[PDB]
Amino acid sequence: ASEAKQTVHTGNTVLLMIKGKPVGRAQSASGQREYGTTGVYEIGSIMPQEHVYLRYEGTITVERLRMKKENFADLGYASLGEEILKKDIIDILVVDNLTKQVIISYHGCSANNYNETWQTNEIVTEEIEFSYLTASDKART
Amino acid sequence: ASEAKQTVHTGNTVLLMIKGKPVGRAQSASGQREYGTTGVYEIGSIMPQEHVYLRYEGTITVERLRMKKENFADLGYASLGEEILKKDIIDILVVDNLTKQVIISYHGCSANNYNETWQTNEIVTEEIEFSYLTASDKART
Amino acid sequence: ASEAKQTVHTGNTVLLMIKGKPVGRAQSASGQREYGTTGVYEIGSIMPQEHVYLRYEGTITVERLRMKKENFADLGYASLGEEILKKDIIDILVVDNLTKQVIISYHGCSANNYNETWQTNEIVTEEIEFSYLTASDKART
Amino acid sequence: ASEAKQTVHTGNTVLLMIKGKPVGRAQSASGQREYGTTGVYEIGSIMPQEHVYLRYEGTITVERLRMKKENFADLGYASLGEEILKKDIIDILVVDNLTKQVIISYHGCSANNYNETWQTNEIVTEEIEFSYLTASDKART
Amino acid sequence: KREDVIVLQDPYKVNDGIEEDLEIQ
Amino acid sequence: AITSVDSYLLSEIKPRLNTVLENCYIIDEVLKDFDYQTRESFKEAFCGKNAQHEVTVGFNFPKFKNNYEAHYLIQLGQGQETKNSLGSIQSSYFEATGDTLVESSTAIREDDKLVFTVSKPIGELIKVEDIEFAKYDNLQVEGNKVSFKYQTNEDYENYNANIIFTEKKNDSKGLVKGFTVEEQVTVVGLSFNVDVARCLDAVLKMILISMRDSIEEQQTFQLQNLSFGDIAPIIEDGDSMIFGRPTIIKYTSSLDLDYTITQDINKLTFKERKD
Amino acid sequence: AITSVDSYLLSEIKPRLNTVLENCYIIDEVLKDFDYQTRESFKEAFCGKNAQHEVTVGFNFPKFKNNYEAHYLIQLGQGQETKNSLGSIQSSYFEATGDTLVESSTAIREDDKLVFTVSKPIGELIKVEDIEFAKYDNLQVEGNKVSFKYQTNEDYENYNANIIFTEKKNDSKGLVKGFTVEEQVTVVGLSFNVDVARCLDAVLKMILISMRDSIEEQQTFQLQNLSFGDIAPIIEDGDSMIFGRPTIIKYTSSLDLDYTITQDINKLTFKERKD
Amino acid sequence: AITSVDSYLLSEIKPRLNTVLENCYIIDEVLKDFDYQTRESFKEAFCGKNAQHEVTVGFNFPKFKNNYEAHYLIQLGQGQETKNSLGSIQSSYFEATGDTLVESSTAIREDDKLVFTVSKPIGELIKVEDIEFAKYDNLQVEGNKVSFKYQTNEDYENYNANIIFTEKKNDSKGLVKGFTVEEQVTVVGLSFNVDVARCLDAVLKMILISMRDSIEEQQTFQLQNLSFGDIAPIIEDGDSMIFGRPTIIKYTSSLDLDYTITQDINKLTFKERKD
Repeated sequence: ASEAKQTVHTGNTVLLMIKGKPVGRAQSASGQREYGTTGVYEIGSIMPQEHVYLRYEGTITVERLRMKKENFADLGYASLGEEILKKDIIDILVVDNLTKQVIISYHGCSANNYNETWQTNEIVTEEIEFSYLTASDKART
Repeated sequence: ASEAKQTVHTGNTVLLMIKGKPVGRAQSASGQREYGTTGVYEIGSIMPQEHVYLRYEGTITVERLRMKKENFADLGYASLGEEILKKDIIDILVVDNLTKQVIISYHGCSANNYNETWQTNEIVTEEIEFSYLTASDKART
Repeated sequence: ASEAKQTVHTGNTVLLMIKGKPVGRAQSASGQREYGTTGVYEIGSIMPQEHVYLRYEGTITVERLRMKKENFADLGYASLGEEILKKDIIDILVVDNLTKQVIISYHGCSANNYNETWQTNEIVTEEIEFSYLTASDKART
Repeated sequence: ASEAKQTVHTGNTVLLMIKGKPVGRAQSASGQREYGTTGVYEIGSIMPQEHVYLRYEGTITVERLRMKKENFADLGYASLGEEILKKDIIDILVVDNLTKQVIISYHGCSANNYNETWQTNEIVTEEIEFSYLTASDKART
Repeated sequence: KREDVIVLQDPYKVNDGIEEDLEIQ
Repeated sequence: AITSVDSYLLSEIKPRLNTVLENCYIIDEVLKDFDYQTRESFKEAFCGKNAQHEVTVGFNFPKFKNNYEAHYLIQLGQGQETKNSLGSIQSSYFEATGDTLVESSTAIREDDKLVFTVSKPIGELIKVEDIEFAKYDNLQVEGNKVSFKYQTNEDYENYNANIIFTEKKNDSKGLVKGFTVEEQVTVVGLSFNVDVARCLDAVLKMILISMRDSIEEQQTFQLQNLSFGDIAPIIEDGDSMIFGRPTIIKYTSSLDLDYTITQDINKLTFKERKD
Repeated sequence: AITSVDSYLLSEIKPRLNTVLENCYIIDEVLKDFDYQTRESFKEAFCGKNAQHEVTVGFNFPKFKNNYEAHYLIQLGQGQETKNSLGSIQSSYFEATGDTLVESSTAIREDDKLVFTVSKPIGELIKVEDIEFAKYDNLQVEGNKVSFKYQTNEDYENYNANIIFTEKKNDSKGLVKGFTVEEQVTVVGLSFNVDVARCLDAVLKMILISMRDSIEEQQTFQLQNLSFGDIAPIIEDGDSMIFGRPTIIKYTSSLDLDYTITQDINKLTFKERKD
Repeated sequence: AITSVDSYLLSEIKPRLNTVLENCYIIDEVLKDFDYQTRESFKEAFCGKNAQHEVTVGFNFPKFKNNYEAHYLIQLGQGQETKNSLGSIQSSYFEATGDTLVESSTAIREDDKLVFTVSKPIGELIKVEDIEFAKYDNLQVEGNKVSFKYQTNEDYENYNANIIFTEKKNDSKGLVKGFTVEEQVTVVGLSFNVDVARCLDAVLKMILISMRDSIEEQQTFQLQNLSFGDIAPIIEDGDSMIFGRPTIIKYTSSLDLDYTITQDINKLTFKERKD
């Protein structure tokens, strides 16, 4: 039996896709958003009379195991030097394994920092952190 | 036997409710309040002569497992871009499972930051932190 | 046998009392005091010629399990909004279970911050931090 | 057999003494000293030509289990308020259990901060941190 | 098995009025 | 108030289990996942008011025989202490209070008030269903009845309500001494047919869920943690084996005692130093 | 909806296993690593629609004999509770909903609309394959059929599609109470020839992978964790031993119950204080 | 002062247990949770001054027979060292002091003072109940009596009070050497009827709570940690089994010794260098 009213997402029901290509052996991803809320304090009140949105900052991180082929450097998505200046924006999509419907998409993603670890006793891993213009959860049912 | 004089609250005796809707698969929530107490020091005393309240800052966090439906983004409570500017305030209520009486309510809640984690070996989780104008524990017996 | 010359205090020989009322299901409490000692350095010496007391800062924290009744909010000791401004000072007493003699008392306690945690797998807990004017260990034998 | 040429100090061969009184149920103590060494850098050298001593700062901490009698507050060594201003300096001695010879003595000790912890499942502990004028290791054989 | 851990008294037997070792003629 | 978890399980299980097996609709919801064959065979056997076969429940090491066709078996299990409190104090009360009860009542027409009557003295009220008595209502308690004023409430002379209240015994104020106990209890279903055991275990899981809403569970027995063992042959020395899947239930509760205080201060006299 | 993992394994395995053994191309891909001798001997035995020998599957402690030449054996294993939720609440629903289904349908020509018909009432729609209905299409559901408007979609009178939908039962809104259970289940292949066992285990691993795409697995049974034991002689008291490599499967699932609400507020009256 | 925990348990249990079983009101509070049948049957047996049956307590491996109808059994258990101190020093004393006592006394009318008399030399006073002697009272101790001045206390010639004091032996000042020991002790109730055992265990838990207020417990035996095992058949080779639930009690205490000092400095002479 399978009652959809209580289902949740997991690692086996999600795909990470770039330019249609599913990135392989991807391990984890985290998303952050900051609206920069600030309160307004009058003289005759310790309490904040109201809150206001001021600034939108958002970053997304991706952890991956470096495949011998189609690594982020080979794919051209990342960069290692002045080649970065010629790299255009990208959109990173999280799409449902079952229906292939979209769960959340990040628009105008741009790379922030690049990390790779070479270790003796463990598989090679690399991490990338992007900064995006806007997020979207459209194209739903 | 059940002597009410010693009972305490637990995860099985509490409900988290928004706009009447009970949020599903909610895991944890924390509440913080800062009165900004400061002392007054005279010249002829190392001791603080008195303390005074100056500033009220309060935040509440919520941890949840992303259901495939009725997630904070789908519910319209959260936001992912400029849609936030059209989102009005909300009130988050913690209500007793037994009696449906209120334990504590936060008024004029506003969103501060949004966090979601996609991981391979664990269920998806998301965290939201709100900033509220005032708290209340009224409507008791 | 029981030789009092070597006895020590423990959780089973102490009571935490406010306004005569013993607070129930209290778990822990910590007390801090800072005299702000500073040295005096002359030109012809690297060593500090003397130390002097300058400023007295002290805080006490209390951890508790939120009983369904007589919680810090219901007791009126804490506050959740502008109600705080009408709350007067209190004295928090640590008294011996055996003799009901006093061990240490804090005078002119005032609330600094308020923390409460709602969790799924554990009993609800709340923490309060107070700032006090003076401490006393009088009324002994 | 017991060859003294290799012996070391341990918790069973040391006593902590104040004003001749051995403090009871003392657990640990740490001592710190800072000479504030700084280098001198010329224009024509990346290397530091020489180092110089500038400032002597030293602190000692003591951890203890609060006995029902002769606690640091009852002994008059510590203080809880303006009583501190009338407390004179003290000398804290670490003396050998075997010979009663001195190992290290701190002169002109003055109190910096006072910490006490009341906990439910563990014995009560208190911590004191002193600031001293000078240290000495005289009176040896 | 012998009764040592729990012990109950001897049963109440209904007695007969006949005298034992009775002589007759 | 030392809590006998084993007795509580039996008290809750026996009535609720009979009710669940009484109707068929609930059983279908419970056994929705199982295949048709096992589901209906179990229903043919135990389900319905007209069921010839019946389930039983009892404690371990009985000197008689249990219905090994289908039976619930309980054994006390381990216990542990987890959390304490300063002075072992839990709570302070001004009134000697017993259990917490839920009762149903209908409003009665007095002159100035509408009043509900309850089987026992009210002591501490907790809630009347979906009424937020305002100050002008002047809600108050008296003996075994609770009263609120009549005006601007006149449509409610026939109001039918549920009441949550506590049993009052004495005015002797006292303290509570005790601590929290983490206790484990074992439960297992028994049968000579494995399919029955699996159905039986699944039925148990549901009523455990329903017990999470009970008054006793919400107030006294909190923080369920369930653990299931592997299906095993409980017995092999017989014409056929006995199969059962043990389950372990964990609870958090307080072992409390009442300490009464007689040192009530009423008088307070100030006298100045002769000097 | 208590989940019987053991039944789910059998339901998925029996059809899929037969299909895999039916064709030879898939088996070659599965057994690509194995040597030629073992690979073809297994294929000669079980592979193909014309296979005289056949594989069987069943639960433990049966009173009959199993085909010990090649057999899959299952036993329930342990179970544990891992994660809870506040008030044990999982979800809230406005409609009584059953299983989630996938159905295939062809568009039908109505006057204003093109409609698909499904075997049961639609309830909640989830997706129609590769259609993003715009607002001007005015997608809506009616009974057991789903409809979208005709204009600027006229080429699709014969559209052939798959539909994902839920079984609707009642309009009775209710809540869900339950928690997550971490369950382990054991599976083992049996044979009197070790080579067959190794091939048999490898076949199993593949269908476990394929089950990761199943609707039930994606929605209900998540977070696979597989663990393999060492090849051991299961039996020694016979003319020849029985060899089998046990495997352990772990799952995460919810033990849920439906609580129905009848307190539907419809009226709302405001009255001012008499004062 | 090496502490024999086993002896302390017996000393506390034997009197207190008899008192608890003596009255019925306390037992009802203890057995509030249990069902009516078990509660009254136990009360019919052991409760009341007129109880024909009686409970017993003893140590393990006795050469005689114990009352296996109902009995408390104790065995010493493990012990461990947990915390030390510098030089193994615990405390320093100016007077050789024994146990700490609580005694009741009535004030006596002297000329300048009111004095209480106690069975032994006072040594160190700790507290007189609810008296905060001011400096003008000039509280002082003399031999086996404690004295405070009469003026502005004249209403208290008949004052009846409790006194907490220490046993003085010698003026020989000395140090304490020792460390803390974490000790575990086992306790179990025995019966051939399981219901009695459960009632017996619950009675034990209460008196353990009451022992938390005892002078010896507060001063010497601290930090209770209780742990309960599962009900098990202690014996099977007999006409009927013996059932008992073991419990484990943990304590923290000091293993102390007295070291006496004779190097009392009284004279102090200063002499300058001849140069």
